[PDB]
Amino acid sequence: VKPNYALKFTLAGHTKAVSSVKFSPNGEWLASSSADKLIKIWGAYDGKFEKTISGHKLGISDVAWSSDSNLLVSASDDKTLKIWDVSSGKCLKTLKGHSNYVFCCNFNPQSNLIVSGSFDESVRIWDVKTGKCLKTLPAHSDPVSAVHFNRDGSLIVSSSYDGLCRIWDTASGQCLKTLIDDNPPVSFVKFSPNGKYILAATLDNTLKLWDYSKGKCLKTYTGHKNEKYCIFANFSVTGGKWIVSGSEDNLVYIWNLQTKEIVQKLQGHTDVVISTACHPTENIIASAALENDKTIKLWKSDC
Amino acid sequence: GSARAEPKM
Repeated sequence: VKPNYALKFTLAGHTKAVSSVKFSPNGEWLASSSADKLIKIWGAYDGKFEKTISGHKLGISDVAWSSDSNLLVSASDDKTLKIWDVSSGKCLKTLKGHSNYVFCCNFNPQSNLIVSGSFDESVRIWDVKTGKCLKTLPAHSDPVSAVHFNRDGSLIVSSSYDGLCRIWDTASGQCLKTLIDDNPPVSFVKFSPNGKYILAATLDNTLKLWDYSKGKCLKTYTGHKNEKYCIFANFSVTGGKWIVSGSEDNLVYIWNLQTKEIVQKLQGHTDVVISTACHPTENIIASAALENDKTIKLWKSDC
Repeated sequence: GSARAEPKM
């Protein structure tokens, strides 16, 4: 069984490179962040442009939704993160503390906390309600490329250009694990929906499925191009069990999680596919491309 | 304008 992802909608509006696309947990919306300093909201099923959210002084590298789908958090080159009330478009808080580009961000499941990663080499844990930085983790010795909470928010996984993936205890801020045959820059990391595995991408055209407890590599996925960009990868769980990733050859790659075989390549983009997202309940992939393309694509499969 | 949109040189 292979998926049958076909193009349904192309979403144009950003005037500079799109950096990140994320589906709201309620499945109604898609949020996009761009180098044009804007956040855009789009209908998840019809690609219908909804609204623009502005405020950042420089471009945005990442965006994430709260669990109730009411708030967004964005990570900007302006060295801040901003918390937004989606319906009103208001900026609730400006998160200050990072001394360089804020690259990545995520809410925890309870959505009372925000995790962020920066070029300043740190991981920061923020209180949503107050906007205060609760902890600064001396995480890495190079830019932090990704940050993600596990299923119950008790763990944080971070990745960096230093070649490491680190597992952190949310409550204490203590480093619980360091994942090390070589150390190529780690451009992306995230926990599996069950929280037992971590999917990590490295700038050597390789994606790896790790078992965090045992520190063992279970699966390796290749065939795509990834040597310069921090491309988002995902676990597609609505139909068949796939690994979805963007690629520097302008394609969306889909692998069978178990066999590691490429099951689909999506053609359509005209620049690096920097970001992909999988809909929480429907077999829908959102993809986003860089400066020379500027569009977002919505693809759907029967399985 | 955005760090993620720039390649690792």
